[PDB]
Amino acid sequence: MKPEDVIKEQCARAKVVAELWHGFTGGAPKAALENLVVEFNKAQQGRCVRPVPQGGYRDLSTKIKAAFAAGKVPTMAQAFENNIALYLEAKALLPIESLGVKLQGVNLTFLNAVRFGGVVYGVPFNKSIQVLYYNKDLLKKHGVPVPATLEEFVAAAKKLSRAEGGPVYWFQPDASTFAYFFFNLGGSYLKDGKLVLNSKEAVEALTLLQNGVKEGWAKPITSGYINQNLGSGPYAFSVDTSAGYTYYLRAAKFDLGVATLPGRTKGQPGYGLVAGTNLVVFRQASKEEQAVAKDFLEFVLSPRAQAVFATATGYVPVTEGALKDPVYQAYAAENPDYATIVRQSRYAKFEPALAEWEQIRFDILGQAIKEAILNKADPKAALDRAQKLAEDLLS
Ligand SMILES: Nc1nc2c(ncn2[C@@H]2O[C@H](COP(=O)(O)O[C@H]3[C@@H](O)[C@H](n4ccc(=O)[nH]c4=O)O[C@@H]3CO)[C@H]3CC(O)(O)C[C@H]32)c(=O)[nH]1
Ligand SMILES: [Cl-]
Ligand SMILES: [Cl-]
Repeated sequence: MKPEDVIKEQCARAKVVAELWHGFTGGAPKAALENLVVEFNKAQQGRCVRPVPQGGYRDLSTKIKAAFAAGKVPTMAQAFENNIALYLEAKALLPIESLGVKLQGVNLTFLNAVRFGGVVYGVPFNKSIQVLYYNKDLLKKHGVPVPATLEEFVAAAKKLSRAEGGPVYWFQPDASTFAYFFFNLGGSYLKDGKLVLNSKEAVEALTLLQNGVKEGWAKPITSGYINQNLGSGPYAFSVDTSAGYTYYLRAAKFDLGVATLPGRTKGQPGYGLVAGTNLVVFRQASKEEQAVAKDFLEFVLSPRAQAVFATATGYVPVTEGALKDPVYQAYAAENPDYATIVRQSRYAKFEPALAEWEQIRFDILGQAIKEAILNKADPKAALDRAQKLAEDLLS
């Protein structure tokens, strides 16, 4: 009996069902969301949440776009910050605090990210940070310390690739990976409020990756997630979402390590890109459905719900009181990786929250990165094309 089976039956019996549209395709994130829901549904006399898998996150936002066209939104959905911006154009979203959800104790950063014109429109739910995954066996074999600096990391990847006869730094030629290099080379996406894709730090970041491929230390991963490609060739390092944790753990036929990101200097870890999603509540929802969402959101922000969800997945607990929860404490005591994810979460950058940012990051920025990495397009020429297509789109 799967938790989605148990939820179907809970909702079948319920007098009020609040649909939650999500983009977990499976693994620990889908399971942890459904187990959270099963528990919530059991505490409710005939009031239920129905999680509805919509595919991945981009399938989800396309489904929500169609639901606006059709004029039938769910009660709740996962949303990135740029998706929340796009939804506020449609005036589609309920202010969270007006629902009566108490947000004191939520990570102020995570709260900053969902705050539009001073009003909170989302609940931070499954917020991830990039971390450095590494092959502890391979570093130990060659006496290679975990790199604390970008310079050390490049050196370590060169040294290991030469030793193992293959590129040991594995990356997705995508916007998320580029963000790690761009941010830690001093890059910023907004220059006096203008979106800039082709800044000298963007060229530098894309040039570092393209050179890492040419020099034999970086391996572009073009089919599946990094964690789906493990076992094919020597692997030392990736920079990847904390949500990948359980997937790396299950796949890896080596002792997986997690470290904070290499930074400019030893004074501080690199910044990681914040990913994952916020829950939003749609205005179109009935008052009955809204009240279910209010109680579901208070439940999701409870220390225990956060502790269980975060330790199950490798998401970052969004509340102060989650770290004070004994279930969290007992996992952290046994597994140094949860502290390592939380500590990395102090060094956290966000992509722009422009309504068009989802199209830009995949169709424009993502494509330029692929052109440079996969087709050896000149990094500046690739990014200057991206900057023009973005400017066109935003005009
Ligand atoms: N649609 C849309 N997507 C966006 C936006 N900004 C960022 N992203 C995507 O957020 C994913 C990160 O969110 P996160 O919750 O940290 O991690 C995901 C999965 O990535 C990760 N995962 C899943 C399966 C697996 O085998 N391995 C694994 O690591 O687990 C989670 C749940 O599926 C990136 C990944 C991307 O999908 O390639 C593009 C990025 C946006 O604005 N819109
Ligand atoms: Cl699965
Ligand atoms: Cl992608």
